[PDB]
Amino acid sequence: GDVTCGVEQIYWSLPDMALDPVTFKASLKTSNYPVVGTELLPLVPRSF
Amino acid sequence: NYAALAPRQGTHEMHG
Amino acid sequence: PTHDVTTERSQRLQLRFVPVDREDTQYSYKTRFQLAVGDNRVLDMASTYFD
Repeated sequence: GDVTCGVEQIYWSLPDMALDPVTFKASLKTSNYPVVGTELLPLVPRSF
Repeated sequence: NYAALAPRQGTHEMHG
Repeated sequence: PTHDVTTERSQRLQLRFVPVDREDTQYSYKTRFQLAVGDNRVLDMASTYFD
């Protein structure tokens, strides 16, 4: 049982300085920007 | 010669 | 002049480009479209008003 409903990841995105990585395009959606990096969502289920 | 294109008779705008 | 002034090779004077895609939030209206400048024709963007 992972109470976090499944650990996810956050797509760090930054349109200006970082060049668009391979096979990404800048779309209209304010969320669908090119992804510069990714990391785990800080939802660590600690067991007691 | 570019006279063929010319019809045969026979930008300092910046202020506030 | 009657030489090298008109294409006479079947190109349009007015071109209407439908947006490639469109999104509309409750604050702004955003449209994206690709306009292709022929193979030899050239335009100045004094034209291309948004309708």
